[PDB]
Amino acid sequence: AAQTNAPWGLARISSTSPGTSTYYYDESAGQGSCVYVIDTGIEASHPEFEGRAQMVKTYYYSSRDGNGHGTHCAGTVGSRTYGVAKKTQLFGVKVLDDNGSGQYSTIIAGMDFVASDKNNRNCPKGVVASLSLGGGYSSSVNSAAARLQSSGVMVAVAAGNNNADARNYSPASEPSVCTVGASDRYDRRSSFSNYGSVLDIFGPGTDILSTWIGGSTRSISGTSMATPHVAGLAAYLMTLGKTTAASACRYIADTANKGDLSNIPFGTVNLLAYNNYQA
Ligand SMILES: [Ca+2]
Ligand SMILES: [Ca+2]
Ligand SMILES: [Cl-]
Ligand SMILES: [K+]
Ligand SMILES: [K+]
Repeated sequence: AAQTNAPWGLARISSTSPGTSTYYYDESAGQGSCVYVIDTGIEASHPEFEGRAQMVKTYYYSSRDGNGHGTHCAGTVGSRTYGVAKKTQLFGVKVLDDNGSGQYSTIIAGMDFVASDKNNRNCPKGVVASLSLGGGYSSSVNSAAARLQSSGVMVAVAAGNNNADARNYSPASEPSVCTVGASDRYDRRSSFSNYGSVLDIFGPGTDILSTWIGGSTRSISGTSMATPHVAGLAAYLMTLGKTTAASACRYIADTANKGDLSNIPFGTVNLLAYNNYQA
């Protein structure tokens, strides 16, 4: 299938070269997969979600996304126009308040919640979690991410936006999850993107158009925007039978566009998420 005039990031994920605007993907489109977006929540009523999104959990007085960030990440995972996996099921877990903040113990509880909650969902093709959040290093936070991955969930986490070595951030520094750096449309490392040997992959992160709250849309930038491309990619590949939750991060690294990004620091992977789709 072919989506013309797609967001640049979607076109980039299905391309061997920058500078194209059509997104190519197998029509299976992540059908029968699930992706949890652990974030400020998801405006499930947005027309772009088409009934495929819902809130399953909050830690605050509401499950409403009053920020917009979780909606944007979710729209990149699986919205009809702005998503990688256009037919996936989306589950919202509100660990971050409407300011985009959340205590580490709440974030941990959300990740353990998904590890159990997947047992209450229909996801024959596999389960992904997209974690577009971080703070300083915490072994508790890393361990929680490690359990979620261990339980059978493809975990994708933002490297962070400090233009620094992601070893000092969590859950970015957890070796067993998929740590995602950000690139721009000219294949430069995003200026804010974290880096380091703990990075597994890069996705589109700068000027990423997607859903927003109040049923609208906007472009914003961050390793938070790159993470859902990789999460949406994993869901899509799992529907295709190409990989599993334990192996998806490796499979994505293995099948990446290689050596193509500029300003990648020595010692950091030069790998750009790519679906390898032949139309
Ligand atoms: Ca990692
Ligand atoms: Ca890893
Ligand atoms: Cl409110
Ligand atoms: K630096
Ligand atoms: K190359």
